[PDB]
Order: sequence, then C-alpha cells, then structure tokens
Amino acid sequence: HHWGYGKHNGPEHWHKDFPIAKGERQSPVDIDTHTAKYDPSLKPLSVSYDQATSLRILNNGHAFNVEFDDSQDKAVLKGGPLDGTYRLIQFHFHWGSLDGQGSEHTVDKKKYAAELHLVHWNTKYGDFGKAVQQPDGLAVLGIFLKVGSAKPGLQKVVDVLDSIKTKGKSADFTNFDPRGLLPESLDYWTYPGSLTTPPLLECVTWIVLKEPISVSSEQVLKFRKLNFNGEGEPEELMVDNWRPAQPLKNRQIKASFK
Ligand SMILES: COc1cc2c(cc1OS(N)(=O)=O)CC[C@@H]1[C@@H]2CC[C@]2(C)[C@@H](CC#N)CC[C@@H]12
Ligand SMILES: [Zn+2]
Repeated sequence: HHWGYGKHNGPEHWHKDFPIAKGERQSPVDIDTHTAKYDPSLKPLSVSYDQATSLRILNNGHAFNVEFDDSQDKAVLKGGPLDGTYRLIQFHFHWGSLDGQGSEHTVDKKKYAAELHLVHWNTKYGDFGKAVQQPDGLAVLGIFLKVGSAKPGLQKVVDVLDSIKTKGKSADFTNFDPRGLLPESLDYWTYPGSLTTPPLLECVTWIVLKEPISVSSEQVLKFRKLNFNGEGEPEELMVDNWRPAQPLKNRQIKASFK
C-alpha cells in the first residue's frame, strides 16, 4: 500500500508516512498574481541547455522521467533567485484526465492541462542525493501546458511513450533538446518550496514561468495512455498525477517582472 494518487493512497494520505506533508514550505501552491510582488533583487535568469545530453526515458509509476547525463556541467540553470550553478538531471510532467486540470501550481486558482518540471541540483553539494538534503539543494523550473497548437519539440517525447507504457519500463532517449519545450518569455514567479511527491523534501527553490507552452489535444491524449501499473497488471491509466495546492503559510511569491 505505497503512496499514489488514488482515493486510498492519494495526496490526503501522504502525511501519515511523510509528516512533512503538512510542513511550512510545501509545494505546489496557488500563485496569486495580484499579491505576488516584483523583486528588484532578482538577477537575470539563465537557462543554458545547449550542451544538454539526454540518455533515457523512464516510467516510474508516478510519471515519466527524461533523464540527462549530469556527470559534467552542461545543461545548467543559474541567475534569478539562485546562488550558484544548478545542473539539469531530469524533467517530467504532471497532467490530468481532462484539459481543465493537471497542473500542480495554479495561477489565481486556474488549473492548466499539465505542468512540466525541469529538475536541477546545486553543484556545490556534489551530487543529487546530497542536494535534496539541503534547503537550497534543488531548483525546479516549472512550465504550464495548455491545449491548443501542438508543440513541435514535444513530439519526440510523445512518440516514445508507447515503449514505456507501464511502471518500470525505460527506453533509450538520447539527443533530445529541452530548449524545444521552453516558451518565448522567461518571466517567472519564485518561492521556496518542496518536492511535490513523497518524500516531499523541502529542498526546492521553485521558478514557475508565467507564459505557458501550447500542446495539442492529441499530444496530451497520449500522455493519458500511460499506465500507473506495471506490465501484466490491471490497467490503471496514468492521469491526474498532480498534488493539489498547499498552504502558502509564511511565504511570499516574488515576481521577476514589473
Ligand atoms: C525534483 O524532482 C523530484 C524528485 C524526487 C521525487 C519527485 C520529484 O518531482 S517534483 N514534482 O519535481 O518534486 C520523488 C522521489 C524522490 C526524488 C528526489 C530524490 C529522492 C529524495 C531519493 C533520495 C536520493 N537521492 C529518495 C526519494 C527520491
Ligand atoms: Zn514534478
């Protein structure tokens, strides 16, 4: 009976195994655009994915991860609210069963069809495992997805999902360029938070872009064909793998734009 997104193991149950679920800096949160304040101390955000090296794609039973080789400083995120260099290690999405839900963060309570999470770890901590044990160990770039025009750069991902339909399945996924998943603008909101799934560690500096990318209905439909279950088990469609907004508590969401 391990955690999941169902009625008996979903988000409202996570606190029993992971008490931090009711912590002081949990994610995701609702972003109140009118309360978020422009922060002049924020430095220009730097997203350098030109030398990114993807290696494989995995269905871990909660979502699917496109993993990158982070043994060297290649695809990095810096600037903005960040101090130091954060290395890209993987990206994944959270989506819904319907176009009107799926995102973890919400903007003025509005839910998007999905949300992309590009995960990076602070290099001063040596490795990803050590980084997650630090308040400023990770930096996750969140990008909303809305249904409309197809996103050309996402099709490569969409077409390989049939090969990793069930939990535990992985497939080679080299030479995928994450720059093809970024919107035009880098305007963003930032706040201190946590991982959005167990163990819910409060080690993340969240940077959520204001501009969403558009993906086609067909593209998101394929996301919904994935399975939460492993091969040979009753089919449980991988949909609604998002955690709802959590209490903001003693935090302020800062905006990079005036
Ligand atoms: C930032 O990316 C994630 C990392 C992890 C999880 C979920 C994540 O998605 S999210 N929405 O971006 O928070 C869930 C499982 C976690 C893992 C991070 C590394 C952890 C803490 C392992 C420890 C190491 N290394 C144990 C469980 C792992
Ligand atoms: Zn995530």
